[PDB]
Amino acid sequence: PEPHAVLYVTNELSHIVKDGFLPIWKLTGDESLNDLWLENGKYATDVYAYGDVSKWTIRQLRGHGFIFISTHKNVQLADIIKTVDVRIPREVARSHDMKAFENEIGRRRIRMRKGFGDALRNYAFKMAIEFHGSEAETLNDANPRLHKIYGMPEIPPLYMEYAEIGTRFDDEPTDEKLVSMLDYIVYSAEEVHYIGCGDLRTLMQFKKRSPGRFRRVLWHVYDPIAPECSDPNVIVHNIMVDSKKDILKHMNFLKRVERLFIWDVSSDEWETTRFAEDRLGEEIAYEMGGAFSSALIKHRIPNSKDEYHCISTYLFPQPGADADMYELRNFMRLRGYSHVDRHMHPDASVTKVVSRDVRKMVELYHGRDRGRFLKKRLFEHLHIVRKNGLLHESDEPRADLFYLTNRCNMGLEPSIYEVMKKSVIATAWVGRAPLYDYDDFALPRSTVMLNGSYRDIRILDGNGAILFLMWRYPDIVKKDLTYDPAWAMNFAVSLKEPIPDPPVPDISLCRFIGLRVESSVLRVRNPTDLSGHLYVTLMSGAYVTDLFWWFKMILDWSAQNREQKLRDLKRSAAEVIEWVRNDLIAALREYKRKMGMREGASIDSWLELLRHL
Ligand SMILES: Nc1ncnc2c1ncn2[C@@H]1O[C@H](CSCC[C@H](N)C(=O)O)[C@@H](O)[C@H]1O
Ligand SMILES: Nc1ncnc2c1ncn2[C@@H]1O[C@H](CSCC[C@H](N)C(=O)O)[C@@H](O)[C@H]1O
Ligand SMILES: Nc1nc2[nH]cnc2c(=O)[nH]1
Ligand SMILES: Nc1nc2[nH]cnc2c(=O)[nH]1
Repeated sequence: PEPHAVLYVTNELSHIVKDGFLPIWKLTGDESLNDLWLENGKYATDVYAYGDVSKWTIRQLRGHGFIFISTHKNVQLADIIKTVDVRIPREVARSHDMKAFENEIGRRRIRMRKGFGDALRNYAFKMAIEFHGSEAETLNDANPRLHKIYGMPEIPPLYMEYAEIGTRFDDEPTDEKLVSMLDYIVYSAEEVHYIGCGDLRTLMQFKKRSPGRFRRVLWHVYDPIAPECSDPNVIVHNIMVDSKKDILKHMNFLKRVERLFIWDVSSDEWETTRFAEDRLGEEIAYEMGGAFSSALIKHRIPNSKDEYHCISTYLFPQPGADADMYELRNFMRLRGYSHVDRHMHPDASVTKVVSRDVRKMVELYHGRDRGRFLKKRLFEHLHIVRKNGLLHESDEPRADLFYLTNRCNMGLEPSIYEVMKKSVIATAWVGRAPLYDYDDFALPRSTVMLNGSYRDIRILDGNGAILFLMWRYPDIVKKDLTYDPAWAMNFAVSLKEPIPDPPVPDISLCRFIGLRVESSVLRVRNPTDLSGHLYVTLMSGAYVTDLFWWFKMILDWSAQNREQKLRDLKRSAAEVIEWVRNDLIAALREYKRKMGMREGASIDSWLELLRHL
């Protein structure tokens, strides 16, 4: 709604800014701490800034909403040599185009969102087993042998029983069909038996594009014309496969493994031949259910037969395949050890298939300019347990990133807050701006604050949350992190992190940029200073900070003694940007008196906490 970034530019760039429409802030070395706070608070949109910032720390500037823009690689702060957030190209300078400049900021700004989400997700991989609302981004960074990845991803085009097709979706080009094949099927299997591997160029391109999951897999590759492979995890068989026996002998049963069976067999007047090969791969796989978690079989659609049968779980289109390529892939979910619970996918069984509807699929989804989003969706569908986060009761520590306040969850605040009470890390959208390429509804900030904060649950806005993690987990979230503080501030974040001790007033907790303007805006619009501070912060709907920690910092810490309290700030490795019980309860009473029903509990909860503690 109101959070803004300070778009800071270096000197060589400063002149272009002056001729724009956003406001301009000229510093000037000194600037005391309080100067910045009262100056920055005057601005209600994003603002440009230039001049000397070198005596300020990164976290101080981030608490202000600073984004660093320059032609140069970095800027010298008081703390670190900070990597430039937005690097303005030479040609962009220079032609002095104010529009191209701003579009440069904006594009790089959209790219920085990933940095914000990734920092939160990395903390979550360190602290959680369960992941809800997941998609390819989570799978990609997950240890499939430890993490459990759940979600409700957009289901791809499939075929069973049954039938549905389309509807059609817009799509983009991707990798060549056969490496794309490995792309969506390879995720949790430790061992792959690949029959009909060919010349291995396909496998070697997978190694090149995906070093990680290639290396973690043991590859048994079968083909009479297969060349040598000096890769230690590629065991090469020049055997022609006609029975399960050819595969059983290259297995170690005395050790537990998830195995995947991949069949791409084809040969050199008709091709009832091609049919008996596809059927064979399926049959071999079915016989070997119990040893294999899953199978992917080559599936060419016959020309003569209008209907026919096969052994399948799903049949789907192939990403990167040609428009005229009348071939699908047969996914078979089997029994056999697996790091992913795929029980929701029906056991592979005998399936009737009408050529015509399987003919449409090709025509709807294939094409050398299609496949990118198909590939994504196949990947997510095969490898994520379909579960509704709000309805799932868990035994393991869980993470709940970027899904709660998706529009599909509208009007389900109770169960949303129920997640935020127990999640290790959860996010909720609170942004009120009107607010593009993002389809979430906003939770009222004051409600979040009042419901979210517990002894064990830390509740902060996105930027606060990051600054907290910078401070508490220095190599989970580095100081040098490129991210957009305004963006971060569209989210509330809850953390399973104990109140700090001493309960110091760190930036993560206390920024309150714009508070003075907000009190005036409250008074000229809806009228009724430590008590006024609380009443304004809540009533403004502009802030998300942690009440529990804040109440702890106010009473237990602050008086105190100026000297012996910084000291406990030093020490705490904490910084700031600013240098009673009956007052706080007066604020809360005034707040609930201005709005009952629409809140609050909770409120009474904090009220009956302050008058006891
Ligand atoms: N109530 C709910 N339960 C389970 N999944 C949900 C959900 N509401 C939305 N989702 C799903 O969550 C996904 C949001 S994309 C979020 C990606 C991921 N959590 C991350 O860290 O970036 C979408 O696939 C959406 O379908
Ligand atoms: N019974 C069988 N067992 C293993 N491979 C077989 C086979 N019958 C035919 N083949 C092999 O199957 C291959 C099909 S070419 C398949 C393309 C290959 N997977 C690639 O990506 O390059 C042929 O090279 C042929 O040698
Ligand atoms: N900040 C942010 N990061 C992401 N990474 C993946 N998705 C998102 C998102 O929606 N927001
Ligand atoms: N198949 C596949 N699709 C993706 N889309 C985004 N990441 C991936 C991936 O790792 N594999």
